[PDB]
Amino acid sequence: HPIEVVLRDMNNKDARQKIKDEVNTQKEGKFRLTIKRDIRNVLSLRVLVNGTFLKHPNGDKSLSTLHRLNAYDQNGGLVAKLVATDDLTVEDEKDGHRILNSLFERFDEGHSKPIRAAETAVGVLSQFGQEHRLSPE
Repeated sequence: HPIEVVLRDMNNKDARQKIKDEVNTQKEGKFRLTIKRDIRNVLSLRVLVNGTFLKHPNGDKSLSTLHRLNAYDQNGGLVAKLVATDDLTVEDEKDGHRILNSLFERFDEGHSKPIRAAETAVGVLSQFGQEHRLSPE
């Protein structure tokens, strides 16, 4: 029944990267966040996403399956990863918004550092009400 598309910001190798050294974790419903403990001098953030999206007849897109969200610091270091344990529906939207909030607040509580995202990620961040945090310039 659904028209699905697979949208990627990353190749398979980058998408399967694991975080180095000690980490913190957070669960919000289906979402599971893993974040580097030592995150001092993370000066900017870049968010990439691979996922399967449900195409809506009018053209809109909704994330049905998060494959992987990666967040990189200015040096290309993987400082955060977000995955999910099951397919996503509209009921997971509050869980998604909340855990992405947690991701960005850890790196930018002062709301000053530049945060950018690739094409797929942008749409996902928009869906979970986080696009306002971006500095695409």
